[PDB]
Amino acid sequence: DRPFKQRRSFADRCKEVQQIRDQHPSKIPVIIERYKGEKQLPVLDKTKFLVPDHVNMSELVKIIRRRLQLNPTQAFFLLVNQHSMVSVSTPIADIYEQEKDEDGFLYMVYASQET
Ligand SMILES: CCc1ccc2[nH]c(C)c(CC(=O)O)c2c1
Ligand SMILES: CCc1ccc2[nH]c(C)c(CC(=O)O)c2c1
Repeated sequence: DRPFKQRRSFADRCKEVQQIRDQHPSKIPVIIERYKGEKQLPVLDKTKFLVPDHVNMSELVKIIRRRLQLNPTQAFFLLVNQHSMVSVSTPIADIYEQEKDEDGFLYMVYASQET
């Protein structure tokens, strides 16, 4: 229920990113959460994803949409720091350094609006 940062301390989140660097070096550590004020979209089964570093952001948008099992009419947006990723056909590795959190995770939010 509670957001990831309310379930793990800063030090623990950093240690998890370090573990992922050692055990899955070619993956980007990603946290994907439903927007707090979201009414239309369901909650994802899981929140922590290890994304192969060559995957395009625009492809991740399509993957998460499929995982939510929506109907074709439902609006869906996947945002990194409030930037919609739908047309970002750039590898996740290339945005990781600039957009990552201080803990080393890359945080994303999904919603039925882009504000
Ligand atoms: C949503 C996470 C994600 C996104 C894109 C991906 N493309 C491939 C080949 C994998 C395999 C894997 O899970 O390592 C993968 C995982
Ligand atoms: C997360 C910041 C960021 C990183 C890479 C990006 N590449 C493109 C085309 C955009 C604009 C957009 O969001 O449409 C963008 C934004």
